[PDB]
Amino acid sequence: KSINHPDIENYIAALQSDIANDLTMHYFKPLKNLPAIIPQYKTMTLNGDKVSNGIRNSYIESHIPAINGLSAGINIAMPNGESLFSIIIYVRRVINKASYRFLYETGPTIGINAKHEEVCTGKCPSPIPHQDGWVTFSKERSSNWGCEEWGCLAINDGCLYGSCQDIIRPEYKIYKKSSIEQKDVEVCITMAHESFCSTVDVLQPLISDRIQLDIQTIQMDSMPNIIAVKNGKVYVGDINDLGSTAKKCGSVQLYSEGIIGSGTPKFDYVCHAFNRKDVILRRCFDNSYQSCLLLEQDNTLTIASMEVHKKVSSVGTINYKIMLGDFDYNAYSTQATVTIDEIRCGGCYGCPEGMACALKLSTNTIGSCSIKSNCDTYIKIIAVDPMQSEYSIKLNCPLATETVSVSVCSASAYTKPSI
Amino acid sequence: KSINHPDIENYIAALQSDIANDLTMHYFKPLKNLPAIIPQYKTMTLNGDKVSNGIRNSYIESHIPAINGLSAGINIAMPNGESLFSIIIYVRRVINKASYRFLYETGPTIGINAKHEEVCTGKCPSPIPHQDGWVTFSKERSSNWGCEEWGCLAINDGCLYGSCQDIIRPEYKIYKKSSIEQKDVEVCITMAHESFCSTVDVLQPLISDRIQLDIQTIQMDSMPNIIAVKNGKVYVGDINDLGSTAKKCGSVQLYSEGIIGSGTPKFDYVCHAFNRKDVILRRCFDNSYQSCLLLEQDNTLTIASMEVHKKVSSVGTINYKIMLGDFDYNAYSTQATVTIDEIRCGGCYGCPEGMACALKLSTNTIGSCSIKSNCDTYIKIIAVDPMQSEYSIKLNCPLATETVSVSVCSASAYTKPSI
Amino acid sequence: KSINHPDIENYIAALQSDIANDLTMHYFKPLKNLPAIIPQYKTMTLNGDKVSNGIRNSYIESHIPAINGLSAGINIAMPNGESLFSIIIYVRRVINKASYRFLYETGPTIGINAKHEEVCTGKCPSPIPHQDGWVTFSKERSSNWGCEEWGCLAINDGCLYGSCQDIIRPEYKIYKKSSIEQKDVEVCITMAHESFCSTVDVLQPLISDRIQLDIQTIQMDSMPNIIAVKNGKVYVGDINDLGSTAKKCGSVQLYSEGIIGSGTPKFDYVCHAFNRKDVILRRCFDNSYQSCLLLEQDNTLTIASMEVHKKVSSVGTINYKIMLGDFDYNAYSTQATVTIDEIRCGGCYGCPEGMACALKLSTNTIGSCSIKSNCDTYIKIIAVDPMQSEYSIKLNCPLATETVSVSVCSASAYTKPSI
Ligand SMILES: [Cl-]
Ligand SMILES: [Cl-]
Ligand SMILES: [Cl-]
Ligand SMILES: [Cl-]
Ligand SMILES: [Cl-]
Ligand SMILES: [Cl-]
Ligand SMILES: [Cl-]
Ligand SMILES: [Cl-]
Ligand SMILES: [Cl-]
Ligand SMILES: [Cl-]
Ligand SMILES: [Cl-]
Ligand SMILES: [Cl-]
Ligand SMILES: [K+]
Ligand SMILES: [K+]
Ligand SMILES: [K+]
Ligand code: NA
Ligand code: NA
Ligand code: NA
Ligand code: NA
Ligand code: NA
Ligand code: NA
Ligand code: NA
Ligand code: NA
Ligand code: NA
Ligand code: NA
Ligand code: NA
Ligand code: NA
Repeated sequence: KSINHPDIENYIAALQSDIANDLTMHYFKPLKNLPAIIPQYKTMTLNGDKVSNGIRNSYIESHIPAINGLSAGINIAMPNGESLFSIIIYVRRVINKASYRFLYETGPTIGINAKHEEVCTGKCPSPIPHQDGWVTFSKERSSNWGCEEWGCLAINDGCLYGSCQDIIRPEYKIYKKSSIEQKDVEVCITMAHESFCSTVDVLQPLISDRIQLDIQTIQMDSMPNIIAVKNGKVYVGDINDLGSTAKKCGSVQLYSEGIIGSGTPKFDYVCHAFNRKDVILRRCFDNSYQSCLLLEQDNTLTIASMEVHKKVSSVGTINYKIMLGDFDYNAYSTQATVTIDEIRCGGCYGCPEGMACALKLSTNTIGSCSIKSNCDTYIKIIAVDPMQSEYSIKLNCPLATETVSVSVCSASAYTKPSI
Repeated sequence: KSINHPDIENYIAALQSDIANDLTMHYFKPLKNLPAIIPQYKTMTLNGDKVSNGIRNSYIESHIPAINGLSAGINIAMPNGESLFSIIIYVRRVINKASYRFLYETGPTIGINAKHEEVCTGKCPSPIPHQDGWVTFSKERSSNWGCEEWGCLAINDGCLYGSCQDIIRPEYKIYKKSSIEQKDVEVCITMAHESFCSTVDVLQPLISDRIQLDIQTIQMDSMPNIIAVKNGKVYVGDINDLGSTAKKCGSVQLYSEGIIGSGTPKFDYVCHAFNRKDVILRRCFDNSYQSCLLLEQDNTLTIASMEVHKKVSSVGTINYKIMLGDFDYNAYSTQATVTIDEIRCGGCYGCPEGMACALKLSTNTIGSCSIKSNCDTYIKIIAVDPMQSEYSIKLNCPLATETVSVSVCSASAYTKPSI
Repeated sequence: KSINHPDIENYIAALQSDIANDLTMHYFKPLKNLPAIIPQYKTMTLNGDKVSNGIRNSYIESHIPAINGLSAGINIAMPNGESLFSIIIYVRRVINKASYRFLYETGPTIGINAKHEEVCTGKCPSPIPHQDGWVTFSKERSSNWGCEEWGCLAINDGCLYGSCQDIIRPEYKIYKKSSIEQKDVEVCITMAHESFCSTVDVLQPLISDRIQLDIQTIQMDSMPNIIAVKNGKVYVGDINDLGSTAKKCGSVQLYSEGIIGSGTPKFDYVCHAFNRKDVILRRCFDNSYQSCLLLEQDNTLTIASMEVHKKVSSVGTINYKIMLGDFDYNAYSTQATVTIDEIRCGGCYGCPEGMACALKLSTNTIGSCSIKSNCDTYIKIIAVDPMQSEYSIKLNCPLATETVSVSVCSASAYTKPSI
């Protein structure tokens, strides 16, 4: 009837338009057609106000963990009056990430490249001649009766020497962290069928007229210094840096300029009465590739591409304050509806991959859930997503385990492990 | 006289009963007969209210570090009126923990299991025969005049070969972390002779009608990946993972399926004119057990049982809000009364155990104290407990140290180190 | 005219005097003649009050990251009235630090100290005689025709043995962490030409009548366990602990009591018909010093002196509350004016030092800036200081890089790398 006295519909439309325009003018990005976002988180709130002339301007302040997928609800209502609409504070993305650089490939030794010579008289040359990266071997006093090349009559004299380098079958690629790690956090104001989002970092709070948000955090040091990569999966553990040949994964290293390895060749020889000796070479470098096979896959790490991303729980706290005018505000939340539609587990006890479980999950909302098991877990919370159905986790189950149980939010499921 | 006009006694009894019932109905656990809890912590508070009809409903909000043993006091008073009672927010437990799994035992080499054979003619067999886990050794051309088994006349021919594996005396057990680490935090509402407690984690704030609490935190990565255990004590440092034989602690590994070691045996032999050669074996594997002796004990780690617990300082912040009705609220605290009843220190400078001190402490309260020394310390704060009298700490004191001084809260003590 | 009705000048002087006296009486330290401090940080604020009789006493509460150099502004104004003065909350210092202790020196092998003997008859002695820390070598059956010392006629008998220890040229000094690490945080109340400062730690908030501050934090584990030091610079990576001789940096260790190394000497000998054999010794220990050359310098670490300091981003949150009486309060900030006056970069891609850049920066304020680059960086924020003009950073630039770009706060600069 009148713009003086608006009905509830146009009053709410006006308020949401005002918020949207404020956020957009302060560089929040509008996102549309997002999946369902039904807030799980509610904590205490602080409510306050100031009056200008005779008009009360009230606010609500609260905070939410900087946890991927988590959101909190605020209901907006007329003073001592009816509910109008909801504002959701939604932590749309939390990940840690760092750059990595390629160091070398490794794998088992499958052959030896070798060179050798012998001399009838004189002592072994100093040094033993060799290519860079090749290790040497030699024996003095190699000329003797019954053990002569053709035409040599020297006794307890001469030399047999050479050099060698392993040949490997490449199986793992090894990378080193080549940046500081950093948090990547995006937070959204979610209103009915529209969201307004922005990355947030610790030096620059998000400021609009009605809504302010900031992250409080602490520098993290969560990501591994060296990793090994096989078949798109990230392994961590006892891994040599480039140039180190300690007896652990990656003691033989194939990279752009050649191969690196060390060790004392297993070198001997067999005699002939009037022919060159045969070199018996049973090992060149030491190679501890079997250590690579025992590296543990870290399911929290994924290759983004080099760039690695780590799934993490909380990276801090998002504070927020909402001041719309003369309103009442209250927090709300709802437990998510999650079902574990299926669960398959296979693996073993004390093993590198432990007990690997594939879950199919249904959820009515983007959110974050507690994950529990009768086994030990390698995450405490898992982000759930209507647009993703398949989730995988790694478990550490005792040898005395006949059923694996897993719960996500309030959902439970069990399976007998697939051996 | 009247339930309309209650005296102070029954008014306070009613309010504390109302709180207790609220907390219990919202799944807080009632604890009784706890030791003295006299709060040490006070910071700024936020005070606020709303009136419904004509009744004011006021609150106080504040926060306290998630630190084991720490507590904060809130005094409840009539508006512009007398004090009624106190509510204490008490951080009853903070620890980090993770599961571990057994990898192997190690210790010094005390003998060699060995096998050997010789052949009169021919070259060394390929491969040298051996059991799994045994390393091999061989020498070609072992038959010669003056150096023959009975009936052999071969010259610069034949072979002497064998295999070996160390025997160790087990001294340390080595474990690997086999779960994510997690915080274990319990917080209590402490009123006169009754406490109401609950574990708290980051996804689920503690909600009752009158009192809300939450923890804000960040994922931690505080606990070691590999440890060595001797006599109930946890050591950390240069420790091989299972299957790695780098020259550091644990290069020889005794586990369920056998022993793991590597190296080039120190193998030679002595001749007889018409009898088998004697094998001289001065070393089989390399063994770097002396590195285990230099591992540092980490006094913050304890075996719970595998499960390890770590003592830590802050793991985050506990926020809390209290809204009882029409009251005034103010924070309070009191310095703890701590005495160092005795102190004994023994050790040395640059040593694995450093300077080890046993303290006997008295305290009038569960609490958390700053610990200081003229030496370097391995903790900055220590939890104090009326039910525990003995405390031990590790110090790093310079060679130029003749008296060790230590303070805990306001208490001081000194001793000459016991060498 | 009257002390009843003060002008604005003496009213502001009175209020600032009252604050200064309060802070000083509560053990804040007065600092004078500090560089310009113009606050960059503003987030949401909470405003509140209580009236006593008829006098309103109002407050403002907010928080600021515990970040070195950062500050936040609060403007103090008459109620519905004019601005009076400003209070700045200034995080004057944030660093992490720990003590370290000297382990050993290492560098390349440049010679071998050796001893040897031979015997005409008998087998090699058990053990081979040697000094502590020397490795042994021996060969049985060393006496033969054509290969005898003067007067020996033994055949396939006798022994040649000895011991050896590397000589190195010292290049790096290796230290181990010998304390817990700790935060060192100082915060100031900054008013016109005077600041009031105090260290703050998590157990003890800073309390005065008008202003309270606290730090909320979490235990950090940011600093390396072992480091290598060369020319005042700190290197981190694959570094042996004292007594460990794995094939990585520091496998040969010179310390107070001697040298530590391990390995199988490359030992052989040459014959004479009637003179002692010549010992050919081509290597004693294994030495993996070339690994030290590939260690990465960590520019966030500096030697304070042993004591090491680490530059870090946020270590937590500083909360603060200001209550002066009947005032209005509002937050404010200003973007810093920073210029990159020059930038020089030199280095290479995949290299230990990466791409090293020296910057000359101008700034109108102590502050904290975001640092960005087209290359990868090893810090995300950098503290800027009017009293410091030279800043250096390390970059990880791809082989496909022809111009290095760097921004600090809003300033940008680029250079072609100096190769
Ligand atoms: Cl050589
Ligand atoms: Cl940070
Ligand atoms: Cl190693
Ligand atoms: Cl997982
Ligand atoms: Cl073989
Ligand atoms: Cl002969
Ligand atoms: Cl967390
Ligand atoms: Cl090694
Ligand atoms: Cl300790
Ligand atoms: Cl020996
Ligand atoms: Cl802490
Ligand atoms: Cl840097
Ligand atoms: K002959
Ligand atoms: K003969
Ligand atoms: K002869
Ligand atoms: Na912008
Ligand atoms: Na709702
Ligand atoms: Na012959
Ligand atoms: Na010929
Ligand atoms: Na429950
Ligand atoms: Na009291
Ligand atoms: Na004979
Ligand atoms: Na016989
Ligand atoms: Na004092
Ligand atoms: Na101003
Ligand atoms: Na001769
Ligand atoms: Na002579």
